[PDB]
Amino acid sequence: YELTQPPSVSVSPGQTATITCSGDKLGDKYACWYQQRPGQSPVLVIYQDSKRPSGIPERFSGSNSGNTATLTIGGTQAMDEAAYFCQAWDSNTGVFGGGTKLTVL
Amino acid sequence: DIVMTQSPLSLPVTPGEPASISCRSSQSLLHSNGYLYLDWYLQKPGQSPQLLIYLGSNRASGVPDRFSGSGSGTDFTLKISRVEAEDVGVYYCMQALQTPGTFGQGTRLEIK
Amino acid sequence: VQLVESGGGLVKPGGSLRLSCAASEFTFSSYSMNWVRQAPGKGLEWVSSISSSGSQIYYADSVKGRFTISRDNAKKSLYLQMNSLRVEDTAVYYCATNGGAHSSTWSFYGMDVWGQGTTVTVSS
Amino acid sequence: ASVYAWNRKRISNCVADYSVLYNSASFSTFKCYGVSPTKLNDLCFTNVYADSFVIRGDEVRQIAPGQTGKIADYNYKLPDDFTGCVIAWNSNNLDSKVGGNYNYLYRLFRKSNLKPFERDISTEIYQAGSTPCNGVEGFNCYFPLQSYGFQPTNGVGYQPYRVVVLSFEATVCGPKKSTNLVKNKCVNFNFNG
Amino acid sequence: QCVNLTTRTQLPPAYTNSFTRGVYYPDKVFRSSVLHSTQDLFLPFFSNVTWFHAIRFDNPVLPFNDGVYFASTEKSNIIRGWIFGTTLDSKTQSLLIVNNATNVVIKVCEFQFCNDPFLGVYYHKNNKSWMESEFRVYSSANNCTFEYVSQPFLKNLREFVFKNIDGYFKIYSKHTPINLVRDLPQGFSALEPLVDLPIGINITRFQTLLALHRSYLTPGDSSSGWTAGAAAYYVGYLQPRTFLLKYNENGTITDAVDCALDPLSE
Amino acid sequence: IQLTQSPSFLSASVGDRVTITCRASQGISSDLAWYQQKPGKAPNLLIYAASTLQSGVPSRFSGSGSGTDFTLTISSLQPEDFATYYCQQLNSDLYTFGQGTKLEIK
Amino acid sequence: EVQLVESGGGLIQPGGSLRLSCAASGIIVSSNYMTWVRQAPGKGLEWVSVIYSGGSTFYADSVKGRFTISRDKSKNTLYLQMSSLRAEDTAVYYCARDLGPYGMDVWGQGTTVTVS
Amino acid sequence: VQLLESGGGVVQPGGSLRLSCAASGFAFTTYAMNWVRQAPGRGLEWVSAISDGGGSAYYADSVKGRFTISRDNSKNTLYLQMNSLRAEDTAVYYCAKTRGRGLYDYVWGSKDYWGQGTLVTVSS
Repeated sequence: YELTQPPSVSVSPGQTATITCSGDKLGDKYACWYQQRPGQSPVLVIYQDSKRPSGIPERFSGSNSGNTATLTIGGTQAMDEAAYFCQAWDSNTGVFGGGTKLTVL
Repeated sequence: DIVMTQSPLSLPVTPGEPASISCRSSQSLLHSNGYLYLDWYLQKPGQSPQLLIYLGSNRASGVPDRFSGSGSGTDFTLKISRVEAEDVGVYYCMQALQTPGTFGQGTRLEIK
Repeated sequence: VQLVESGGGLVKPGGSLRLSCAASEFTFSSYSMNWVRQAPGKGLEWVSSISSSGSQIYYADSVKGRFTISRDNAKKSLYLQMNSLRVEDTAVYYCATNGGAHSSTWSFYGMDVWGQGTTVTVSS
Repeated sequence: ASVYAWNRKRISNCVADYSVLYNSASFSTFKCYGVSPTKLNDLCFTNVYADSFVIRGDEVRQIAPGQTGKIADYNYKLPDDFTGCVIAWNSNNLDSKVGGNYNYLYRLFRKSNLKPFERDISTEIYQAGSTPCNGVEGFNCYFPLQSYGFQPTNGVGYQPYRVVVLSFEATVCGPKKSTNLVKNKCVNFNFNG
Repeated sequence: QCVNLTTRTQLPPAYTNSFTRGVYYPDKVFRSSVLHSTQDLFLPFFSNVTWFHAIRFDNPVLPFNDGVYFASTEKSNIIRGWIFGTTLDSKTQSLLIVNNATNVVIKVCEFQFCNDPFLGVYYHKNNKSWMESEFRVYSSANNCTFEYVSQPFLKNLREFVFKNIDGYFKIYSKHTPINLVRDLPQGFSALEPLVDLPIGINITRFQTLLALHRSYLTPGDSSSGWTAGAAAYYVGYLQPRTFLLKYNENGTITDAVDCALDPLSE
Repeated sequence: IQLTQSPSFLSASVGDRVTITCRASQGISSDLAWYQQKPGKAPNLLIYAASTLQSGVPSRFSGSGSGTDFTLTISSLQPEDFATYYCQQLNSDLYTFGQGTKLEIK
Repeated sequence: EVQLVESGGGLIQPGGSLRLSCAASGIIVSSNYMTWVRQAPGKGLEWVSVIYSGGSTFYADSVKGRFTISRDKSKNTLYLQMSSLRAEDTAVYYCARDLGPYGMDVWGQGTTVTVS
Repeated sequence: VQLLESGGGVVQPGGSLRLSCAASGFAFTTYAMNWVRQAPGRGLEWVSAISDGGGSAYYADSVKGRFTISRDNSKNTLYLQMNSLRAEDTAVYYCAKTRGRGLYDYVWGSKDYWGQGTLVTVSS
């Protein structure tokens, strides 16, 4: 099982970002998303395809349906420039997505 | 990988004379627990090998007393006391430390 | 908990290592551990995982038969036996807790607490 | 199984028919040290342990309360207070192979002696004298486990012997071939006492 | 596992009133229209039973004096089982009763129970009626003898009587759909036993098992979002008393009087 | 058990092929050890398990047989190969020996 | 390297008491099978006794009730209590180490015991 | 002790085969086994090894995934799975037992006893 993420996307600061994650019948599974700022250990920001962990501002919005997992970042700022790994579990196997790099200008 | 080179490639020696075969390891084969994990084999012509020297310096069951091994770390030598007419064939060394098991290229002691 | 790893060093291909990931508190007992390696030029790879009790152990396809994850809740430590270290195993490894007690509840959580990674290098 | 790694089955909360055992007529050995075998099916025991393994004919002697030898002190020990039945029978047609049956093994070189009812599975290089081998098979460094040579040519004392030792301990009782019940007649009965 | 939650909540006990409650068939015997006088361990009428509710759910180890009477309103399957034992540690055998949704699992092991045992519950989005229970009860469970499985025991009031007599663990139960507001109702009902497990261990303490959800996850606490739903359970204690039980024409206990309750009952 | 060697007094010149027989009366099939004893000296293992060469024994000594029959075979005699040769029951309780065969460099 | 040395035998009146000793270098006596083996003059080898690595003892039919085998862990030595000595006890005794399927790999020099 | 290797013959480029090492005269229950190949006049080169009870399935790179090994501990036999055979595996195959039965006597190390070998030819 593989999860497909675009290599990178970029938006201007203050805009809304949209990063996708593709898998076979991926809307039937739970997907987690992580933030890896360069030189940094990643941090969980979205799990269960809809819920938002404690300590994360509400502008980290994620949704899942069909074969695409998507994360939405409204009001993107400077430190949203990070590596974004869509994660999912299938048959007890931790499989990570490609990892979309977000760039803010 | 542990790439091992034998020395020399051929040793045609008349029977009754002594012979030494040397095979040096690229890495250190010493002290997985305190021994030298290099093993010596003879493949006589037309038939399958059996162990001659195990653990660098020691030999298995029933080996002729003329065979002996020596060397530590990377250099190892087999010491035949007296070559005879049954000793003909290729000699192999093997590193017995890491999972990729590599043998030598094969030096025959023959009768010239 | 607060996690610190150790054990990464210079070894040649085929060699043996044994990493670690020590915990600060005893809350370690309630966390199913995961080993995640980060490539020097790419992102992350899931290596293995273990249950809170330690009886539900899984490995990645590329690593079974080589690595051996184990833990000790009374010792608040997590290990990873590292045998047949092989050409592409050079990376930085992360130990990350899941929270789910058993493999059946791993999908309901995510890896939240990561320690400082340990650099592992294999080369001749 | 082999005598070193003998199988042990716990039998509890089920209904036990002891008549099949005592009245089978195929056992070389039937010696009960607790209650007689004919009077074994009315005593409500708790746990019934079934120690099953294969040994030799001379090694059946060692399966007895307080014995010595390879099996008794290095493989399987029967306690002096054993309150059960040792059931042995020849298996020359089942566990013997032409050329030796090496599938069965036995621990010989063990440091000390064995404890009553203890599985000896210490399969590590045994240093006999004082030669450090740090895990190397050699002189004074041999493997404690040793194979068997079960063959049809072997004599009775060297022939394979399947032995199920039945240890006993309010879950399993009987007997009196419970006479079928009758109805509507003023009768004399014995209803579970 | 052993995520602990009894941080500091140390409220004083609350007492409600078990009016005419916890009368089981203390025998093996059919009886016609007859008033039979029984001398057994009963929960006295109009006694104070400690009341536990979500407030969440202190859920402390309670004494198993001679046998307890256990009730629970619990309109969702939140009460799940009990962990009776002597030490609730290793080196002592202990009894664990758990039912998932369709089976009940009974074990007598030398468990390593947590200080706050419970079962986490999760609902997967694929098939919502899944109830993926995860065990947070013990850390180690080894070297044990008895193991029983059957159809599960359990605003759908549920009443249980447990007692441990001569190596036998006896469970009496009655399941009643109730409309009363908060506390135990008034109508007489008789508890009829489910099983009689030949456990044979010593039991001196016990503790209920609760079904908690994960409502929010903070990264490192492990003890953040353990909400306890909404339920309430009561604990009574059986005392050696004499009752007078009215057996129906069909043999069911339709009524009783406690003796030494008041002079008229005497 | 009773072990019988056959025959007791044996003679041959250097280079002869000798076959010393210790005959097992019941049949044990792996439990033989060959004990060579210089006249008035300490015996030594020759072949253990009845077929395998005990370490340090020169390759001119061989053993064969399994079950009820057993033999000692010397491929090429030496002037010092005279001794008294014992067979022993291995894996036993009394460790029964044979009577002893005295090869003679004759 | 592995050497057994024996002492204690000698000319002793019939029915008397005596004891043998067998010091061991290299082998630990306290964890190996040690046997006593007898050789009467003009006769072959014959078994006497064995004491197990765990400490269990064994003697032959011609030996039971007369001899006793004994050990010391401090001196790494093997002993044989010699008693009720008849005329048939005149023999040379060696100490050997029993390994089951492996034969008597090491041996002692032997000590001559005479009864008169 | 006998090491009878069975199977082997002329197989098709990319086809399939399975080889049997029937062993006897020794335990084989606590002994490791090795597979050794020798292309015509090209030297002994390693293939495979197995532990006392299977599970430990150790392979060279050229047999990564493509070869798998198994044993029949009841019947005392060694097996060898083959798929998509190339022309470089045309060789005679030796099954060999490790010396010995303790740990640090590596299951990929000393090879005391060897067999007679069967030729496996890949051609058309």
